[PDB]
Parts: sequence; C-alpha cells; structure tokens
Amino acid sequence: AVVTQESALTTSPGETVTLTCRSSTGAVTTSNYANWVQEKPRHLFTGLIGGTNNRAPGVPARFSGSLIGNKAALTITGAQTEDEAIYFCALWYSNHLVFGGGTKLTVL
Amino acid sequence: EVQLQQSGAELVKPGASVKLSCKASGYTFTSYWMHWVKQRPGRGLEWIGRIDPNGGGTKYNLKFKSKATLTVDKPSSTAYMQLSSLTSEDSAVYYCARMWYYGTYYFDYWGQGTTLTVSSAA
Ligand SMILES: O=C1C(=O)c2cccc3cccc1c23
Repeated sequence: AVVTQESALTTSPGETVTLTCRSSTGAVTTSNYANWVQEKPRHLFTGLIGGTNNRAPGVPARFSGSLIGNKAALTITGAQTEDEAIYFCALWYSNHLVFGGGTKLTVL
Repeated sequence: EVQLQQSGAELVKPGASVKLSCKASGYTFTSYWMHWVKQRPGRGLEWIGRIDPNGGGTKYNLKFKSKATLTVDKPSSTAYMQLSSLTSEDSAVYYCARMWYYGTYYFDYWGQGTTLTVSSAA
C-alpha cells in the first residue's frame, strides 16, 4: 500500500488551500484514520490531525480534516506565513502505518 | 510542558547494534502510545512501529520487524528503540512521537530527533 500526496503547493496568505492524501488500494475511509503531521525547518515536527478529522490539542482551528472524494484532505482556512512547511499524511492499513511522500506548502 | 528528549548523535559501525532512548515527561507515560519514525533525505518519513507503555505491546512495519526492537522503562518514563545488524540503509534521523488512541488516533508531540550514521572504522 502506497500513500501519495501533492509534491508541492503554493498559496497566498489568507487564502484557503487543500492538501490531499491518496491510497493505492482504493478510496480512503475512516478506518484508515488519516493523520496529518507538519514539519517546519530544523526538523520540528508537530501532529495536527488524526482519525481523519480530530485535531490534537493546541493545533490551530484553521487546520481541519475530512474525506473529499476518494482521498483524505487537510484544509487550511486562512493560510499564515508560519504555515509554510512540509505536511505529511499517514494512513492506517489495519496493522501498520504508512506515510505519504509529503507536500511542501509555500506561502507567498 | 510535555517534552520528548531523544538521545544524542550516534556513530556506529556496520553490523553492530544501537539503542536509542526517548525520555518522556510532563504527562502520564503509560497513558499514551509511543511511535518511532525514520527520516532519510529524499525518502520522507517511514513508520518503524509503536509501543504501548502499558503492557509493552508492539506493532511493527513489516519491513522493520527484523531490524527494530521497541521497549519501555516505566520508572524512568523512557521508551527505547534498538536497531541491529546495522548497515548504511539505517543511517537516518529517528524520531519518537506520542499518540492519543481513545476514539481516534492522532500524533501530537514529537521529539527533536537523533541522528545515526553507520560508518566503517577506516
Ligand atoms: O488501531 C491502530 C493501531 O494499533 C495503531 C498504531 C500505530 C498507529 C495507528 C494509527 C491509527 C490507528 C491505529 C494505529
């Protein structure tokens, strides 16, 4: 099972931007418990969202999770300059976790 | 308040073993799962496995079952990952990351990371 993300996406500050997480085995479901993790420069990692839509405590409410079509999605509603980073998603397959390649989000 | 402190940089020879540590604090150690993740340049993140500090129960990525050994020490609130039969493919930065698992599964706090370089003695 292979998880694919957008390689890199551009947005402007204040705009809304959606990252996606695709499964090779088919459509992503709640039983994949999609996770989203953020990497900022200097290898600073922060869990954002797991189980599709549940935010970790302290995580800004502008990050939200959902299923759109056949994919899990991270939407950022009102992108901030500090949100410029790499976003990894992770799907659960019933006995193991698989990370996608990660998306580089640039904020103009 | 919550903090995960992983051990300092490591320099080990091919074929040897290494035990990396992850000291947890600012919370009840046994209440959260601990994961270990592998970061190599150009290869993104790679799940190694998770442990449950309550009972030591584990779950591994199949590709790392012959490679990684997860344990915990409850008294010192420290999770360990031993890597064995080391090669150059093991050279990476390894992270511990805790997870909440009631009704949903999400990571939150991640450790700073520990760098391993598998290097021959010239
Ligand atoms: O059910 C599990 C489980 O045993 C495990 C382990 C590690 C990571 C997980 C993410 C989502 C869901 C699940 C995870």
